[PDB]
Amino acid sequence: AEIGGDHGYNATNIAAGQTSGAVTQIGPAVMGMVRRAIPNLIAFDICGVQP
Amino acid sequence: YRVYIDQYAKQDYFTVGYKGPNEMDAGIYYAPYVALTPLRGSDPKNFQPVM
Repeated sequence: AEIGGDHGYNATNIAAGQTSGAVTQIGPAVMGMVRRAIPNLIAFDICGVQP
Repeated sequence: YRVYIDQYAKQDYFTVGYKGPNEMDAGIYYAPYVALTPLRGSDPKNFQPVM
């Protein structure tokens, strides 16, 4: 008869693990990490180098 | 391009998207958690099955 319940679909409750049911969630798992991509260079064969 | 057909398109369009080699680099994520669980039972008053 115990209702597992649902979070409020509020970011705060989801992050904290607040559900409205019997059990309170530890934490919102881990799906991955997203990082900005590193751009490429135009190299330097378009002008002289002469180190 | 991998051209697909949205056969239930409402009027007319085309939508270009991206999908990299990675699963994090998607645009929109669809994360299955519980998948097509079958639940069966019977009603004792009539023994007929419910699925």
